[PDB]
Amino acid sequence: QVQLQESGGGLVQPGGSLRLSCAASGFTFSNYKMNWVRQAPGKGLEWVSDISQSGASISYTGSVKGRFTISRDNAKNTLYLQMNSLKPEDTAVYYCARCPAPFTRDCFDVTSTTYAYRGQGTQVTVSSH
Amino acid sequence: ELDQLRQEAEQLKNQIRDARKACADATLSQITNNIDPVGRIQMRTRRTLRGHLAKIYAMHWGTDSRLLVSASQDGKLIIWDSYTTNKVHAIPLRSSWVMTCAYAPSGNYVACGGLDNICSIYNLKTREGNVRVSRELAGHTGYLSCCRFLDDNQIVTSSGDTTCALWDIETGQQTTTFTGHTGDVMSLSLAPDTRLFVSGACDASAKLWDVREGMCRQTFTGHESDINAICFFPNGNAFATGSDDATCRLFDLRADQELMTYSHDNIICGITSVSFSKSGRLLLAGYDDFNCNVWDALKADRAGVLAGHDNRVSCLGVTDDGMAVATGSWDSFLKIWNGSS
Amino acid sequence: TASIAQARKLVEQLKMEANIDRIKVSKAAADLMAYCEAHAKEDPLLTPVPASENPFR
Amino acid sequence: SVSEIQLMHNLGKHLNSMERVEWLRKKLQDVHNF
Amino acid sequence: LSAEDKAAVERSKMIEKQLQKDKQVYRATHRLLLLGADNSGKSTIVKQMRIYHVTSGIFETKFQVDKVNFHMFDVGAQRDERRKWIQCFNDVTAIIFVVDSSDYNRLQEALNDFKSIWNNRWLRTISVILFLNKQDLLAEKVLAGKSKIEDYFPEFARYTTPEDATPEPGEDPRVTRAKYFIRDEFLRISTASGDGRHYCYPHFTCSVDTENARRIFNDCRDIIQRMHLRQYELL
Amino acid sequence: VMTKEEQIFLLHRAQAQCEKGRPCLPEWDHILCWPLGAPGEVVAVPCPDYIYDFNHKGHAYRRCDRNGSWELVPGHNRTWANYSECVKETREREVFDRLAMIYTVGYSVSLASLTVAVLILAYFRRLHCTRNYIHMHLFLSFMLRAVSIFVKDAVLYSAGYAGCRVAVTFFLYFLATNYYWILVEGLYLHSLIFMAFFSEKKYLWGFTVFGWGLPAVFVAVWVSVRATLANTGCWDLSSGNKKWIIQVPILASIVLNFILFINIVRVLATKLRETNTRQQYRKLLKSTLVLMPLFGVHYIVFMATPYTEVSGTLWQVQMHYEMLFNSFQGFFVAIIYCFCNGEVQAEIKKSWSRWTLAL
Ligand SMILES: CC(C)CCC[C@@H](C)[C@H]1CC[C@H]2[C@@H]3CC=C4C[C@@H](O)CC[C@]4(C)[C@H]3CC[C@]12C
Ligand SMILES: CC(C)CCC[C@@H](C)[C@H]1CC[C@H]2[C@@H]3CC=C4C[C@@H](O)CC[C@]4(C)[C@H]3CC[C@]12C
Ligand SMILES: CC(C)CCC[C@@H](C)[C@H]1CC[C@H]2[C@@H]3CC=C4C[C@@H](O)CC[C@]4(C)[C@H]3CC[C@]12C
Ligand SMILES: CC(C)CCC[C@@H](C)[C@H]1CC[C@H]2[C@@H]3CC=C4C[C@@H](O)CC[C@]4(C)[C@H]3CC[C@]12C
Ligand SMILES: CCCCCCCCCCCCCCCC(=O)O
Ligand SMILES: CCCCCCCCCCCCCCCC(=O)O
Ligand SMILES: CCCCCCCCCCCCCCCC(=O)O
Repeated sequence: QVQLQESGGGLVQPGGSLRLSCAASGFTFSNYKMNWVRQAPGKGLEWVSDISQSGASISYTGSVKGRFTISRDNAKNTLYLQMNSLKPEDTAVYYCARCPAPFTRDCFDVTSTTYAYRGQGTQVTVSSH
Repeated sequence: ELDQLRQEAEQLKNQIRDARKACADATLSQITNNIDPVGRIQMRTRRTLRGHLAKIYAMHWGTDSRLLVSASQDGKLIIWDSYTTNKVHAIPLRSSWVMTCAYAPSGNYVACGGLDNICSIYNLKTREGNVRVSRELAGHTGYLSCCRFLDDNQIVTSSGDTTCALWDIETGQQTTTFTGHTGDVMSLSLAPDTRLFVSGACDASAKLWDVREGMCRQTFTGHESDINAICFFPNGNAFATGSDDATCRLFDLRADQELMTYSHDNIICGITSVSFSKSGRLLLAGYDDFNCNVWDALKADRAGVLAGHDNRVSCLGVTDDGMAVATGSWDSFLKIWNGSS
Repeated sequence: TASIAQARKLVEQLKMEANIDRIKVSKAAADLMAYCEAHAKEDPLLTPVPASENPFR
Repeated sequence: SVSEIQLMHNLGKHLNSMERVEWLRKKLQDVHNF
Repeated sequence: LSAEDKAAVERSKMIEKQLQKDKQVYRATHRLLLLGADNSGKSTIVKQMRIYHVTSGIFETKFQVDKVNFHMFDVGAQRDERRKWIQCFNDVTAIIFVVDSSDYNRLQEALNDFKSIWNNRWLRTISVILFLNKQDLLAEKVLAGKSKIEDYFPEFARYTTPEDATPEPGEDPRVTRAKYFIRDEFLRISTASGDGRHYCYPHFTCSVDTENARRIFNDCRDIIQRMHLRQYELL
Repeated sequence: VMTKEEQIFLLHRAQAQCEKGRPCLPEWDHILCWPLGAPGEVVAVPCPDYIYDFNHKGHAYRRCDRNGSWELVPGHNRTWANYSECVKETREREVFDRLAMIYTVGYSVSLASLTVAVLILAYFRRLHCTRNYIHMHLFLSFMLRAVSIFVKDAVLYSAGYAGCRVAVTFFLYFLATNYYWILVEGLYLHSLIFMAFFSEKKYLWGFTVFGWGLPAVFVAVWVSVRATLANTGCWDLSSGNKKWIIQVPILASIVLNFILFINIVRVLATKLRETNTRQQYRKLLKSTLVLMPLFGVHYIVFMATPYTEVSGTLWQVQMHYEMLFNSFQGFFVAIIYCFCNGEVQAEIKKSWSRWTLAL
């Protein structure tokens, strides 16, 4: 069964750093495109970043351009999102989603209300105490 | 609260996994090494049905293995004579975006549906031979993906709303509602006895449903992507499914796990339709590479390839007697295949 | 939200699928093999039928 | 103009003319003596 | 030929005549697909083209332009997942994509949706008509100055108005700059791939201008002409 | 020039004019009523003046010797006369043979390529379409034109017999049909591009009727004119201005096709500007060069060229250019629209792969 288990989260001071991780299983991680999605409190799912099969082509949203770094390890079948210089507005549950079909370039409904091939996500709260 | 529920669900899933692994004493591929191979299978096109204007989306065979219905997105539902190629009826559809059709086992009624979310049933034995909408079934909140007649008064239907319903033509209201899927239900296959049936959805999972009870019995999650096609083994104890992962998987109800996986490195395109022969030895599966392949159900080896289509084979159906196989494609032409000595 | 209801429903479904009399794959495969061997002669596709009986000439 | 309908006409005239000259040579060779 | 076979052949010929009539009627007509988020004025343009003419699953609206019949379909009741039923429209004449240009916070969602629709396996040969709807609200928001695109799009600080810009006479430089920036942001996604087999036709729309029908007619004409030309290998 | 037949009817008329120291009785040397005879007559009669040849200037010197008796210096001869003052073509034959060879080779190559392309397009069913239908029509018209030119060259070279006129009228009709199909190609292209589109692609029957009938229409008109007015010998000789009956329609078709080609080039340039450069210029040049043989633009060079004399630079260069380009047009069009077409190549590849896999 396809399952995604995100990792990393908790309280983090604004402007610091935080590294998320997701464990892939039940499929050939190298043959599917990986995209990051988050759901801010009171808002809907929003696309964050994506990484190709081999990682050659990578793109980020304008809100996180130059702030987050996405990378994948085909050997370990793990997705990483190095997040640095966090802001209070970044508080959101980050979910890891996979492309529905392999060997394709379009992620149609990765940012859907009831996507099937996505993990439970981890709580990420950027608050200064 | 939710944490404890998720922990219990994971524990039950691990228990089911251990139970399935304990019974996995031997694989079908291991014992099937002593069976004679089928060898290369050659089939030729005996009939070429043309007349459709849009991409053919679905078709179904009749109980007599003579008449067959083909549904296209052009707004027409035509019936073809497989022997003489002569058309019997050309039913004009109200919704042009039709996605599936069904032929009644008695040959008296025909159903169809698509993005309109309505299952339109047409009578073929009207008093004056004028085909007309006998009953319109409404209530589904998703595109009608598949439907199959259980009798002249009952029909099961699948919709993109992750829910299936048992309809009654006489009253036109749902009798039983089957829920449990998380993705869009693509298609289903009824058992020979019409008592149980299996269906696939866009969640890499397939479930077994009870028509009389309406409760789910077993769930199979052997695929990696959306399950598009599904066919029941002639005996009603196993079934195969086609998914976008370019791999077919045979599942058994008694073992509750996958038996064989059919895939080739050179094949990286999704699967569109699958069907089992009269004996079940030949597993015919359509692919998006403009051709179809015949897989050995026991050896998992490519026995043949039914090529000759200009576009993806969207549907595939075998006659009740196995005299020939029908394969429709988006090129608006339907090819009938049959081998010879 | 119906999240708790959905979680409780899934738990109930898992128990129904766990308490079932499963059969070893060795027997399930043997049954399918025997079925394929029994109806092999009745399959026109697996064994081509002469042109005299084949309706698709 | 049509180059092929013209080439045909031009050849017609060359050929006829030649017959007009070859015939002229014959009456010359005839009138040489007679 | 027996009598039953002769009657069957006659019925088949009648059905063939009916199918030929239907083929003429079908090839004489065109189909269209209307897409866009809920925040876009899809229903507005639908009503506009309906009143002028020049559960449910799918809605249909028929309008005529220069004696040419056009069929535009709008999804009214369907699930959020669109990867499956979108394949049904892989042979439409064009895809009308309406976007709310004044919704900066959701403009990225529209961009992602356009990128997904463009890079689809089956929509590789289907053109997309981009309608930058709700231009009045965008102009008002730009003139207000409360919200700036720099936050949602940092690269906008370095963007300059194109040289070939044809702004409305009474248009402020900031409004035209922002609208052309959005147009170029959409084009870079549309022009990132395709190999020239399918093109995009961006237009500025307000959901009330009556020229929307004429714009769609011109887009369909251009698409059909380019398709006819590609058959001769001239493009 | 006079026809040989007219020059002998003239001589028959001349012969009939006089049908019925010593003054001699002329001599009548099978040419000329020269009734001159006298004791010592030096007879310097001028040149015939009724024969097309034997230049009129000067004089046929002959002699009634002394006594008015035909002089005869050569032994055992009948008479003597200096009938040489009047009497006093290979390049034309050579250039005609060269034109024949070159255009025959061209038409043969074109016929071969066109029959190959026709067989290819008729075998593959997927390519069956209005465009391919008109392509096959054009190929068949070219092949029939070539075969008719061959038959004409065989019947005429190497008096009003039936075979002569039949071959001439068949060649004319096939040339007219070829030109009209070349025009119908451009007409269909313009229709699909502009004014039509959003309409049909089926005026197909009308296009076929216009391409086959009207050629036959004015060909039969010209045949009736020739048979009723002159009907002299073979129809390969021009007799008056009636030749323009078949040439004026062809010139009108050529100019209309050139205008349509200009319009298509303008539309292509505008569209390339729309979708967007050196690459754009290169693609436009490629498209123009590929479309040139379809519309027959090479005919626009010598369209209005009049009937120039054979011994002229303009005539020779026109004949060479035409007999080359008109001949190789069939081969060029066949190549372009059956081997360079992506659909035909894909179909051939599919067929070959399936045959190899089946074998
Ligand atoms: C090379 C091809 C593709 C394009 C040009 C057409 C070819 C076939 C042309 C170009 C020059 C031509 C030659 C030019 C002159 C002569 C002399 C003449 O007494 C016989 C024909 C002959 C020998 C021609 C044969 C055809 C020819 C070789
Ligand atoms: C060329 C066509 C398509 C358009 C112009 C009209 C055509 C039919 C006209 C234009 C000039 C005409 C010719 C002019 C003069 C003569 C000489 C006369 O003794 C017989 C008729 C004939 C031979 C005419 C036939 C008809 C004609 C060819
Ligand atoms: C008569 C022979 C020898 C020469 C003719 C050359 C032809 C091909 C030339 C003459 C005029 C030219 C056109 C002049 C202007 C334009 C507009 C431009 O936006 C696209 C190219 C286009 C449409 C040209 C295409 C090529 C053209 C049609
Ligand atoms: C483009 C369309 C509309 C009109 C075409 C006009 C055609 C008919 C014109 C253009 C050139 C013309 C020729 C030019 C010169 C001569 C030489 C003269 O001794 C006889 C007439 C003749 C042979 C002309 C016949 C008519 C002609 C062929
Ligand atoms: C309808 C298809 C028939 C094809 C007709 C072309 C067959 C070749 C005929 C050429 C005849 C040329 C005669 C030259 C002189 C001779 O050798 O007698
Ligand atoms: C309907 C199809 C028939 C095809 C007719 C073409 C057959 C070739 C006929 C050519 C005759 C040419 C005669 C040249 C002079 C001669 O050799 O006698
Ligand atoms: C085929 C197009 C390019 C070549 C141009 C065609 C004509 C070139 C030479 C024609 C011959 C002119 C006659 C003068 C003497 C000679 O050169 O033979």
